[PDB]
Amino acid sequence: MVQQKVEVRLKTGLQARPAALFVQEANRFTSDVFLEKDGKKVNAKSIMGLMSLAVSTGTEVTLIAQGEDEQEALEKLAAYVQEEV
Amino acid sequence: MVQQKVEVRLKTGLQARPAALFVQEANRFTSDVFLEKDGKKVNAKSIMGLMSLAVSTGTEVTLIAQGEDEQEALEKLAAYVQEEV
Repeated sequence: MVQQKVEVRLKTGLQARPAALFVQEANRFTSDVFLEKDGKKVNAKSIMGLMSLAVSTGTEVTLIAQGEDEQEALEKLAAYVQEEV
Repeated sequence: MVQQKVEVRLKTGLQARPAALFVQEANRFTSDVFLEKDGKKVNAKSIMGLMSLAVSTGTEVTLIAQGEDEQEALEKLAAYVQEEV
């Protein structure tokens, strides 16, 4: 019989489900999505593109949308990425 | 054409793959696994048990193993949960 306390350190990030919705909102777009962070860059709104890299608490991402349908960018992606209540 | 910077806030935690390995290591056990955190408690090493709740950076978990095969608890789970290099 034994018992000792420990700490957590496992990986941390956005599962594969959230990333699926990320593109869904853009699905109603018509411009172009581009996420730039830590000098790194991904194809755009690709699912595997994000799931490939990783982020942390406090981090940030540069969302760029050029066009008219860019609405979903500021409208949805902004409110969504902000988990507004 | 538009373009504005933003910040990340999406959810954060251990995907469903890591949790699958958590039990794998215990699969070679024979005692009992119990994780207690934030007064909360899960069946034990259940996959859906953890995926159900959530954790954060700096957080901790109380791993309890009572028995002889408790080796995997201190041996593997400790080194694993510590992501030792």
